[PDB]
Amino acid sequence: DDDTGYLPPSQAIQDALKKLYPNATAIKWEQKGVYYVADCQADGREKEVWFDANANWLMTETELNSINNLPPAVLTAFMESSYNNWVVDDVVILEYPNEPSTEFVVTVEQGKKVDLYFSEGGGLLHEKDVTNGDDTHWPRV
Repeated sequence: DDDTGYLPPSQAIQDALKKLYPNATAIKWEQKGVYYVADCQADGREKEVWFDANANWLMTETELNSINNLPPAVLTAFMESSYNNWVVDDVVILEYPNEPSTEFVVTVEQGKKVDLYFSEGGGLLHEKDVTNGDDTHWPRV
């Protein structure tokens, strides 16, 4: 909005989204720091698609409904983990232009809140405490 001096994205950024995600609909844009973020629906899922000022794609976050939307190796890894008993608060996919190019993030709580980052093959890449402050996901660069 006018209150934060929002400027709409350049046509190049908009075109970059259309190329990456031709099926994207319900597109709304926002500025965050040095990024533009498209909140949209694509391929049946809610997504947030991040671009830099050069109209280069840096990350997509996709909302998943539950652990049952995780691929087999990832669901298995979660259910084998020390956190298998914890309450699940959210499940998302993070995709990036560099490796590891896909992370599945399961947010669990048992007093403390923890984001569990899994590789596609079911390996635990990160356990990040998100009990306080920013529990949101930003690009790597």
